Amino acid sequence: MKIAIAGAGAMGSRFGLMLHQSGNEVLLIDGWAEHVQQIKEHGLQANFNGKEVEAKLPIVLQSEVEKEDQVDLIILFTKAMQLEKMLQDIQSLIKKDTEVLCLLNGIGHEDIIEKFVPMENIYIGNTMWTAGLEGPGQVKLFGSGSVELQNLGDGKEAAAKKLADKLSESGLNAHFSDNIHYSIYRKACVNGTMNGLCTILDVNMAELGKTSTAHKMVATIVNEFAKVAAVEKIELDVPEVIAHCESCFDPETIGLHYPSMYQDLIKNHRLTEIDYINGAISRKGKKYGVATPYCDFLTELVHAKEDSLNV
Amino acid sequence: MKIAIAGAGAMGSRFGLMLHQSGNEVLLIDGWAEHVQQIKEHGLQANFNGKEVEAKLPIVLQSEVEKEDQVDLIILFTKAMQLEKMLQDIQSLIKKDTEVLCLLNGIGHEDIIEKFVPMENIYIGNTMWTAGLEGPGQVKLFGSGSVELQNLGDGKEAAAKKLADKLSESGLNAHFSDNIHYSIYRKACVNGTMNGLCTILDVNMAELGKTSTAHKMVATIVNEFAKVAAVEKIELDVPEVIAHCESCFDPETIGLHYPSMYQDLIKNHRLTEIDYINGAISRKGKKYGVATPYCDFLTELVHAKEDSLNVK
Repeated sequence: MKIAIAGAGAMGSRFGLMLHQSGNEVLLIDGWAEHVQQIKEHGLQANFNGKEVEAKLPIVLQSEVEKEDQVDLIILFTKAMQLEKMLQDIQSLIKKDTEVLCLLNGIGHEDIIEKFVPMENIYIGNTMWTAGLEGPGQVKLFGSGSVELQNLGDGKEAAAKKLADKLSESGLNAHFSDNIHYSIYRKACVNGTMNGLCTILDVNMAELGKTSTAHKMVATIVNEFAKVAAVEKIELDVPEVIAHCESCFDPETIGLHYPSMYQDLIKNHRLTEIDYINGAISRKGKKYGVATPYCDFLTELVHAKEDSLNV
Repeated sequence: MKIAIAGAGAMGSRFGLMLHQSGNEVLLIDGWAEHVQQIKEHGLQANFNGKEVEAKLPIVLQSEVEKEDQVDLIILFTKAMQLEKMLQDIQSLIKKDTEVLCLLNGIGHEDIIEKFVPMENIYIGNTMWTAGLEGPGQVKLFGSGSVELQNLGDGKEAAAKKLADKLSESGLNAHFSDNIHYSIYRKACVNGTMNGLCTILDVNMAELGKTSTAHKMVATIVNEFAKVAAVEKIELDVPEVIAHCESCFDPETIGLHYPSMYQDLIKNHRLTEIDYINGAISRKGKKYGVATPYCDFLTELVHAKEDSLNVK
């Protein structure tokens, strides 16, 4: 395969390195100029379990994707809010049969991706590998992991299984799963409850859990996610998903943490990903005729809070 | 009339005194023990206009009404959060034909009151009188004022007009108005938007108005109020009511002010009246089969914020 790695951070660098080592033709694409320049001049340097390895991986600044060959596969490691811009910047690499594998754990990315490749050529996945970015052009590659992925498109299960096999040839331990839609929805329920509620109430997850109405608010939101998912033939186990959301309240695990959205807005004074979480459910709700008032309101509140902080 | 004044604070004391002077039989009911005892021993003392007057008004602690005669009329001067308890405590004074006049400026009180008297006997009003409570059993009463009131039960306009006449005989300058119920809903829309949103977002009203979504949030909430009001035969002009809510955003007038709910919770670390504003709309919504998710959620959020501040 000719593969483009759209987002050459720690995980993209792992995938790019592993795929390159097995004889694939890889292009790294990244927005961090010092990262790009270091890798151009000296290759990607990695501590791999833990041997010092180098690889001269092709790399381009995402804004300078002019002359490169078109690719068979794009693997996406770009945050939701940067995804459409990345795709716009790299669209010259897309040929008719180019497949896209998303490893972004979020809902509705397909709708952006669909503008650039047909649904039949889009695959969604989760990665359980770890990776660390030590400095520009410098990665440390931890230990063990796996990839699970699924076709979007209808009738593309066989194609998804070949894609998995191909990634597995590079040691990525990839597998087909028909459970990826489900797991993305389940994770989004956590992201659609803890993030917005903590951000608006100014509490960590444990303190949210100590409130008298947290269970009601979480349950109501999860039911909205589930109504929308049911339209897409995904039947969430609502009680389990609610319990999974509420497991974040445990101060012994992650409860004392303030969630990523709180870090973005309250700490970093940056715009939140709310439109890609509760907003995505609101958008589907409008399309499907499904009421999502808590997702609507929470989204509206978080935007108001952003505005109030001049973010 | 035999009249009970349920809440003998400054305004209740004015009404009680004025009603007494004109030959009505009045019973004051209050929860402030020192207030009750002072009036028992020395009567109610008032600086009227501005003569030092007194009246040996019957008065009972609210939990101690079992010796008293049943009454023809109860006039309520009790805050929302104390209303159901007051009614529970005084319910032995209620006979079949007892009328209740609420001078609490809020929405949904009728649903609490309805547990004790039928809707046909409930009246709602506003008072524009002033009154000051100087100390236990001591009031100062100055200047002029008026009362406007309305029947809640169908076909009770004539009864409301007589009630107004009766209060006017005691100098209270009372009048029937058919616009009280509407104006109470319109005011509650303001109280159901500015209060909760400012409290949760930590903003004054002007800062709320500067946000991109304030209009949507206000509009959605007002529509919930209006859907519930329509079931009760009150047809709000939604665009006007929305504009009225949004007039609070003006920094040149009231915008720089933090609303009362924000003062209660964020400043005074006290429980809010949220259950008697958005909560009242949520309760009616459940009863009427009308979805009120923003009122539900805002109520839930304000309670969570109370809890997070250890206000419980």
